[PDB]
Amino acid sequence: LDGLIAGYARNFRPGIGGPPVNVALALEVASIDHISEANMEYTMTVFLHQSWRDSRLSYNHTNETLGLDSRFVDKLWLPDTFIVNAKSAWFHDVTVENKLIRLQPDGVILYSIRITSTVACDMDLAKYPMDEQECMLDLESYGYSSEDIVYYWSESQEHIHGLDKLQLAQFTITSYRFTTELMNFKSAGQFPRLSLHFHLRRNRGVYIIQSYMPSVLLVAMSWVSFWISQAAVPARVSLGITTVLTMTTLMVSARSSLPRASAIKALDVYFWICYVFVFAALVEYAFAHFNADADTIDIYARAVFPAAFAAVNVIYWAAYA
Amino acid sequence: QVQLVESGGGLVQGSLRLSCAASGHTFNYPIMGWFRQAPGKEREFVGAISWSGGSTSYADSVKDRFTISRDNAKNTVYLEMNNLKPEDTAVYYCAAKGRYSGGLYYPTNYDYWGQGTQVTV
Amino acid sequence: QVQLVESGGGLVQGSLRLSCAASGHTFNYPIMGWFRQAPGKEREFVGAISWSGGSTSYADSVKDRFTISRDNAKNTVYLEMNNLKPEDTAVYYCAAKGRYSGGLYYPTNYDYWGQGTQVTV
Amino acid sequence: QVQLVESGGGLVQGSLRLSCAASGHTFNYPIMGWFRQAPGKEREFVGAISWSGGSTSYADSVKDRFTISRDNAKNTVYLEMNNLKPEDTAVYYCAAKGRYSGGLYYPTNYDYWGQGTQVTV
Amino acid sequence: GNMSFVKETVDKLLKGYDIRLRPDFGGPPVCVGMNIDIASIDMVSEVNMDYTLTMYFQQYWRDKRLAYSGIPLNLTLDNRVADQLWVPDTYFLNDKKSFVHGVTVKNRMIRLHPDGTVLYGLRITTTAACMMDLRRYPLDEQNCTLEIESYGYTTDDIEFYWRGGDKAVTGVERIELPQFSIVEHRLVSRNVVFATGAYPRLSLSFRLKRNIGYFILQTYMPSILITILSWVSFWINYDASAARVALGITTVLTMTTINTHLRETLPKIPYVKAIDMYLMGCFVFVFLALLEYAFVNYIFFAIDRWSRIVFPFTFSLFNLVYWLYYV
Amino acid sequence: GNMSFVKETVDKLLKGYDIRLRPDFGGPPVCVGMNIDIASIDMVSEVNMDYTLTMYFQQYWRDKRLAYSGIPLNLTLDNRVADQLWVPDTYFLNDKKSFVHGVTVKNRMIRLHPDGTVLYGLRITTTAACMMDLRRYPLDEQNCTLEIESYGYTTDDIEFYWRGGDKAVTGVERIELPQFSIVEHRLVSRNVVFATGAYPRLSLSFRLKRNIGYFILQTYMPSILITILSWVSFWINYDASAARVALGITTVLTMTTINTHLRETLPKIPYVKAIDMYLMGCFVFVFLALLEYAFVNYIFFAIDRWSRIVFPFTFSLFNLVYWLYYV
Amino acid sequence: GNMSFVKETVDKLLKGYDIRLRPDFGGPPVCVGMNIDIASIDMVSEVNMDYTLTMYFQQYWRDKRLAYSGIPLNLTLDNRVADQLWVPDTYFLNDKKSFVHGVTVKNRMIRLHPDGTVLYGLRITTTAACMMDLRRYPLDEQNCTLEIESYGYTTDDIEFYWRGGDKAVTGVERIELPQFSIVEHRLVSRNVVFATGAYPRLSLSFRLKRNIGYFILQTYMPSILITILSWVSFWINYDASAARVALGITTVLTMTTINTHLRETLPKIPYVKAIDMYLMGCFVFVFLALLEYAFVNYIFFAIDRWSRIVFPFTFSLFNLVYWLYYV
Amino acid sequence: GNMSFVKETVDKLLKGYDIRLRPDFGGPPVCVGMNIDIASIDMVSEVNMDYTLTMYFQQYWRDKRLAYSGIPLNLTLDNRVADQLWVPDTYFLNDKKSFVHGVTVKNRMIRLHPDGTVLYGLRITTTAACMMDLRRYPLDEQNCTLEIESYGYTTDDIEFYWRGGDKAVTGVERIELPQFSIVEHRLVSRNVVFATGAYPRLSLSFRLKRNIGYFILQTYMPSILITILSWVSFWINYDASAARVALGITTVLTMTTINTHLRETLPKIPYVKAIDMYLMGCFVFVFLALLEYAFVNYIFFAIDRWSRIVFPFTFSLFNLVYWLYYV
Ligand SMILES: *[C@@H]1O[C@H](CO)[C@@H](O)[C@H](O)[C@H]1NC(C)=O
Ligand SMILES: NCCc1c[nH]cn1
Ligand SMILES: NCCc1c[nH]cn1
Ligand SMILES: NCCc1c[nH]cn1
Repeated sequence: LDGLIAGYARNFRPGIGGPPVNVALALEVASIDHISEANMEYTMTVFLHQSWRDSRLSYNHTNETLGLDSRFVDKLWLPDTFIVNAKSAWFHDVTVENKLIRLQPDGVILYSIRITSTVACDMDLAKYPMDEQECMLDLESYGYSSEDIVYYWSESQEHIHGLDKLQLAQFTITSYRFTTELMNFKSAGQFPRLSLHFHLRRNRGVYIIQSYMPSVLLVAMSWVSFWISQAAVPARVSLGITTVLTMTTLMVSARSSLPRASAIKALDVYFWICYVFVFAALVEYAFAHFNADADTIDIYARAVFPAAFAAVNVIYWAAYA
Repeated sequence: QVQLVESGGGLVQGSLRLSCAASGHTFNYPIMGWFRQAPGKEREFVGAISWSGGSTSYADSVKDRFTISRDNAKNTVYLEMNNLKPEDTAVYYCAAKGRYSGGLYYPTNYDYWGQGTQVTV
Repeated sequence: QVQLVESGGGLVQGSLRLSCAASGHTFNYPIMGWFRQAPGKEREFVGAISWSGGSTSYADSVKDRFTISRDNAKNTVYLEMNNLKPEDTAVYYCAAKGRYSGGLYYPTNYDYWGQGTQVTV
Repeated sequence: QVQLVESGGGLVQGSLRLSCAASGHTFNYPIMGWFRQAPGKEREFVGAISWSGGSTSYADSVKDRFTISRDNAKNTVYLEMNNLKPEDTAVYYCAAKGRYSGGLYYPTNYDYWGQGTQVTV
Repeated sequence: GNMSFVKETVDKLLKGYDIRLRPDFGGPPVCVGMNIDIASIDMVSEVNMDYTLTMYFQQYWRDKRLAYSGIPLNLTLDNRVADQLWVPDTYFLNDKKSFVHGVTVKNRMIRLHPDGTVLYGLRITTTAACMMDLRRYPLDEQNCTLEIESYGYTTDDIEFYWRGGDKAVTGVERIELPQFSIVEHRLVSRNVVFATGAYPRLSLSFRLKRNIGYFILQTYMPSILITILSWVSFWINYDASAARVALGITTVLTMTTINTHLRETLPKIPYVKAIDMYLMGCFVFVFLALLEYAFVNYIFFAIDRWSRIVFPFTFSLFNLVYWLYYV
Repeated sequence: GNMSFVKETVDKLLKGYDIRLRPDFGGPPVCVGMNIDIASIDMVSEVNMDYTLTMYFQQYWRDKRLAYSGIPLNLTLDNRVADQLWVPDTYFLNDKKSFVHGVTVKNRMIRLHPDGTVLYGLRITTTAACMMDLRRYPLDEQNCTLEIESYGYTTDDIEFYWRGGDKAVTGVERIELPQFSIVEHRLVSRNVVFATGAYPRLSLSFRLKRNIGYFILQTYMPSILITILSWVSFWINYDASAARVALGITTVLTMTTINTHLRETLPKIPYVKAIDMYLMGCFVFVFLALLEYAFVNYIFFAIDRWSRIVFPFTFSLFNLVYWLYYV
Repeated sequence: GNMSFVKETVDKLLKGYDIRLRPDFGGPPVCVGMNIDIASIDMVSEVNMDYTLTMYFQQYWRDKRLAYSGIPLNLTLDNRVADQLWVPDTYFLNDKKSFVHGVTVKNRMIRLHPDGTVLYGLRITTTAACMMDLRRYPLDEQNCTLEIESYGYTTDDIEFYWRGGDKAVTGVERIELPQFSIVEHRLVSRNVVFATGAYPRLSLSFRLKRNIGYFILQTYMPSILITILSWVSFWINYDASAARVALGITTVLTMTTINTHLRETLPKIPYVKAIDMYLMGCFVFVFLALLEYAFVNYIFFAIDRWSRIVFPFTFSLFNLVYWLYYV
Repeated sequence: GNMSFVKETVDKLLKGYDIRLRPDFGGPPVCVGMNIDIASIDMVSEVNMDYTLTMYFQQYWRDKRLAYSGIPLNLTLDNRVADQLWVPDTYFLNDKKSFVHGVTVKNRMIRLHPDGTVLYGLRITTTAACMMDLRRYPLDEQNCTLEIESYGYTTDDIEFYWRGGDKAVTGVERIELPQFSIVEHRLVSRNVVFATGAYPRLSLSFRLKRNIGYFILQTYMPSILITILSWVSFWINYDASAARVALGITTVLTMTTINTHLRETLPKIPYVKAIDMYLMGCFVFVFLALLEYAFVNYIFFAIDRWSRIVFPFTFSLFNLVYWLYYV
């Protein structure tokens, strides 16, 4: 191994001044830990495999691959692959640097590393929480243009991605796609970009049930005032005010979950609709009390309010679903 | 400062249940161990158990024969010796170990010890 | 964009109080400085004060003789010159400095300047 | 700025209780120390105590004989000298130390000192 | 006692030593024995579905290149000599973030043996992911594992085994989790096949049983008291419209606040937990109580006593069915 | 295509090269051209008065010691060669915490040119402090700057300039802040004098305009609804003492909770914000409404209708004056 | 004063020096004396069951390989020379995260002596785990320890002792914990046996007494005031159904909020704390008060005065029993 | 302009240079002059009792080993040359966490002089502990210090002094704390004696005065408004039992919530703050108001007007005494 390293120029790509180095790339997604819509980011741990041919390291007399450790990595030239949309990333170095270099007699190098990266994912919360999000993972050479390094997904990518085996607490990976953009020119020269697109569908279950049902029950609580006698002024007034205040606090608390969210979410729309009904119920009794200062109004409201709320619910659910 | 008193020995030809009552700062010593010392032989580890969680460990010789459990209400740890053998003739002690005092199997790691009951079969 | 107008000079033989009124984006320029330029001599730093907090600094020559304070209601910084000396004969300017523009004592760090009042004793 | 006044000395042949009253910025000086200086000998550390928490330290010579305690209501630190010996004939001072002023046993680390009471037995 | 002689012996061992090549390179795989001395399990997080583990990780293997003769002692060298020696590329497959303590020096031990056996110890604090089934929460039982695998060397080059059999992992009794108890631990050895090849695998798993004591005081008891509070309205006269309506409102609002707070302390799972079922059941009773008075108020402009015997009886039946199902 | 010839050329360049000495040491200052490609502005924090910026920082200078002949190509070398080359000591004056990405390698680019020109690129994520004037919050406009300066070399040794003039900074359109919009950006070049000497300065500044859409839904609308809620008491008969008093209490309490929550999301500034003025005004109206009924209750043991026409009229006037002043 | 002569002396010492070998390798164990100068205890966390400690850690040992003659001075060398010298592998067994300060240089001291004695000082900030018994919280007393042990060298190769006896640890008076007071500190030296061998152990322990002043104002006083507030209902006429019922509801709801808030600031322990018992007792009194009026309302459609003398008397007895038991 | 000549001169200086030995080793102590250019004070935390400081730390000393002749210039070298030069072991005694900025290179400056004078500058962000007396909070005045000391070298080997006298520290006017104002700063030089020896000490202290503007709006004003709200019950007729009781309850509950929230934003100190006294006083008035109606209700089954003149008069007297005492 010392003979091969002797005379090896680390600062130069193989065939400098010649055809660009063809680097095969493969991904093995291990997990997707966090998917934060508040921070517009997701955390992914992946095995990154890079394969290329370096004729300077071709050897003789041996047909067996030279399985080498991470200590030999610093001696060789490596592609400067970086994640374009990574907020932060780092290597796993316990108990040692999780790096692999397997050298073949023809000069083909297999380079595998285990990295965990926090990747920014632009999310549209218009239909939140009934929203489906798409997140990307862009891979690109930082300093070498298309004249020096060319990337392409390896043939084994479709079999080792492991995205089907992933289990996500709140989302479900519906579809995934491996795209190659050969027409990216950021600053100087063309930089081929390998992108991994996967679609996340937020799970609809008890999570959405927690937000919507109490809002419905607050509206239901306001309906109960209709069956209460109009002479019970403190009782119906107290029922009206408490539901309105609870709705107001719920709206403030719900938006506080995503502090930097200057968008109209479907959950926010539902709270606005619920607030109108609870506020109208108190106004409905106020009109009845003012008329007394009426009985038909309460009877009509017992049928109009539940019917109107059901109708607007159908419109709300049909549009967003 | 932990005080240990053990009882329930005697001589038998069978099933026997030793016991060990603790008192004092038992929080700083959450592990109780059982040791026996044959005449001339070095003191031998029998089994250990934690006050909280009931996690237990046993030696190979007494594995599947002796059972150790404790009740925190009485601060008592009891060793149930079943299927006795003539090799089980030694003075049985009760000991307590600190939180960061090391391995269970080594008697020198334990700070407070009981009087010791002689059992002969 | 900050505009500076200063007044309160004149000729005296005593206590004098200069003033400097500011207007515009004063938030981006929280530091106000006072400078005087003798004929032929380079412009000399007199004193500086922050708009917020009232922290002030003075030169050794004018230390314990000149006092600088400001009122944010009028956006005015006033220099009170007491115990005047014949060495205090120069054109007094008013200047504003950016947040990250460097040291106070160097006039080139200041962006906006006043007209300048001539004082002779 | 801390002012220290000590009293309760006199001459005896016994139990004696010195005292030291403090006033000023006692928060910046949370440690009070007691020192004695024999004629010709260098000033000797006796004991120290913190204003908050009552943590105390003593020298070997006065260990188990002198007791130091304080009451924050009166801002007073008192040294109770019991079982006196002829070796305990020196001028007793009261001192205060800063938060980051270093070790207790070194008098030069203390900033403010009392007048000093002469005790002879 | 001859330090120069020992220095010459060690320098001879490292002369020509190639860290890039494993012992018996190109030949039989090197067997690596592993033992773990657990120090503590600091945290178990349901929101992040991971646990923090501190342990003494020790590796045993024989390297004939390091064999020495004439010294009947085990050479305990400085930990900095590990940089000049070959060590297995052992990594934890399910860890999320791990490090080796380095105060006052790196928590690392190298101990050579005359036959070439090398002891390599590390004190590692690791955060390992552990997927949790919260359907029976907080009466659930969790199985958290720690996967140990070689990164680069396949089974043809390296082999793993628990040194000491079932006694390879010690210190399980040291685990003091306020919320969990260690029911059992297991040791598993197997081979895992990937695209790059087959790799040895060592697995250490714990079965954790959650303690119900905290949740009884925090969630279950307050929910019951609010439900009992709603029953007070039955003994209050129907003419007190303000009093009985206020009783119904406040109990319902308090029940909602408890339900919202609990779900914020857990991951946004789509399925219903056991505790959620209890809170939903308690919300039904308080909501029915307020509806009960509305029916009484409606007919007025015997029912109360009839309601007095139904709700406590039904609530007791609901509790009996709930606890029997989940215990 | 002759890698050996290129290797000899590069080895010749680095033979005798002294990284401790700047190009043209002791002579004219070296001009360094800078261009920034903004990637994103992740966060803008009012509490910490800082923003997070990710960008591609590129430096352009000529070093005749690195000039090579016979190769009509631009040598794109490995980023690890930057440790053997002189680079400007460029630092950001107003940054609070910054780092260079290092996955899978350090995000660094070195590109030599035949004439000796060196291109040095870095991908840097920086948190730069930005003092904010919150007097007009949330209708305020902020000017956040990024100061670029040399640390050790004065103007006699190094000079900075924006390479490309006003086009030196690109990617401003990529900035997608949910709460802000990039009104304008400016490039400033000047010299800053300290005690140690005069240093070159490059400044990049953005003018941010806050979006009012979030605050209308979160704070302004709930406050208005509570104020309208207090007006319901006027239509309620005066004999309903419990009802009208409860309406006054709850509106006042709800107004206080909104005011307290808002101030906790912002730094503890001593001056009054625009939003604080609106909340104080809304609190006055609800407090006066409760005082209005107390006056009615006192005289009883026409006023209500007179109060019905005043508060909505006064509140509308208050809103009209408030919005016109701050818009 | 001859720097060249000193340079030659030091170069002679490090010529042939092997950092991989401990002093007297293969012979008697090297005795290492340790002193600690405590700087501060920044935090004590009940939720994480750990404390943060900053200290000056100093180690004393003699290495005859570093003995020098002809220089009647103690050589205070640069801290970077410690990388070329053997140092003990001292680590803290119960620490969770520790580091050595490195501004403006690494907080490290090397001071040689003519006889070969080496003084090695480090400023270390460490977070050490400390299991806490919260049964008597907040009137509890805690014993937090700091375990010092060698990682690789057994008792056959190294020995630890507190240099200076009981005076080895200083700066205990510097500890200023707002919530705790240092009752006592102890120094313990012993040997700990593991599977790999027997290792020396030094233990530094503090007994912390919690201050009750904060909890009286934060939790105890508000709970008492709410309980007294419930007693106001007894003096209110029974016909005021809305008033007395509202009094009972609000006191119960407020009591629940206080109980929930307190338990969220502490780890989810399964046992009942002393403060929890007081909150449960206070909840019983307010709940009984509301039940008392329901009984009065039921019989109506003397009891109040009889209830006026029981609850304050019983509550005073409950407080007397509670405080005597836990004090 | 002869780079080769400069390279030869610098190589000659570093040939035989021993970084392990201080200048004038074994002779007179080396005097180190220090200047600080404050950049900003980012945060002041009462809970953690510390502040974050960013500054340009510069050290001045003369090393005759680095003296050069024939070059009438000050050699501004690359910051990486500092690793081959001796630098003082300056550390901050009261810091909790500090670092040196390293973007795009380490924020470090080395500037040599013909006579051997060395200028060493560092941009350091430090978090220094500062014990605070919160008895007069929020009307308190704090004195936070920054202790500068040598770690290894005693006064016999090194000496510290503020270069420039009282003008050594600049940039104090740049400090923009929203909650504090810099009343004064002082420079102190002294010697501190430890067990290891006597060490030089430089101290930089600031006196901070808290701004009352935030606390008036956040805490003081809401408390007053609630107290005024309780006075409304006096004008309400006594027959409105539900209304007046509800008024008393809600004011008391709101007062408790404000008191609880404030204490959660501050460390759990055992003593009573000034703001706590005001909240306790406000709680007494609202509690007495509810007790006042209970007395009125009790006697019924003149007092109100008599109570109308007492509480506002007493509350005004309470405010007057409170503000005069703490101002
Ligand atoms: C391989 O080895 C042979 C025999 O030593 C030698 O002639 C040849 O140059 C080497 N390299 C290649 C590429 O064949
Ligand atoms: N870039 C140099 C900054 C500075 C501060 N003080 C002096 N110079
Ligand atoms: N310091 C050695 C700890 C240990 C654990 N297991 C064996 N040894
Ligand atoms: N700077 C030395 C600190 C110290 C503590 N103890 C002894 N010395």
